[PDB]
Amino acid sequence: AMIISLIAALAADRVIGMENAMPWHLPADLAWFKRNTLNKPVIMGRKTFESIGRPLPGRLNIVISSQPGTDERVTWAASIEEALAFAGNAEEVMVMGGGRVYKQFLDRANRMYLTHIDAEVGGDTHFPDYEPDEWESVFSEFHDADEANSHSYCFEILERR
Repeated sequence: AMIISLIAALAADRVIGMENAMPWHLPADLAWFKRNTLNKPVIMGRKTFESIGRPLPGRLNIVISSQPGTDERVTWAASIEEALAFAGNAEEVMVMGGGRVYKQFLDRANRMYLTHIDAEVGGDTHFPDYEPDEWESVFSEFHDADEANSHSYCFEILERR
């Protein structure tokens, strides 16, 4: 039963365009989990792939697009169903935007990694509405702005309940 994880950085409910390929700010006490994520396929929309400018190394990159693929290094899919099929028997898949992609995956998703960075400027897309009764905040950690953290943020893991 595949873990299907939405990963997004948010300013209120607006999706933030992150410089890092993976849109999270991971707390120090979860840094270990980063090692676990390295082999997990990533699924993203065409514009998100364009913004990164190359594949995330060492893992399957799946890009959803209605247009012909422009990079042999990644796998091109025309729908979220095809994208999941390409993920095969991966234990977990990371879905990383944009807004439309999150909305389309929401029903099938069963985990979210949300980085709430309120002081930043969100982009022109909103993260989809989700039902609070369906989702449990299982882990939440706030860090204040300081000399090593330019923005205060809260990293949250939600799982379906």
